[PDB]
Amino acid sequence: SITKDQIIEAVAAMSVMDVVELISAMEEKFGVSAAAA
Amino acid sequence: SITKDQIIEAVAAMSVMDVVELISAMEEKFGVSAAAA
Repeated sequence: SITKDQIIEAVAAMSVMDVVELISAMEEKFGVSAAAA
Repeated sequence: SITKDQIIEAVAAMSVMDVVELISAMEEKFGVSAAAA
């Protein structure tokens, strides 16, 4: 059960800070940081 | 091994579209909409 929603609840499982790091990683990885960074 | 990094490769494992829906999901859920943010 690896649904998109299932992932949502994952982000709502950790702290905001922990999510900042996650998103930050993707930002650099996928190099898609062009939206009010 | 539910590490942040492990999740990174997860977002790079799915299709762009699937990722679009995801991002869009959280966007609404967490309502993190700050004028194109």
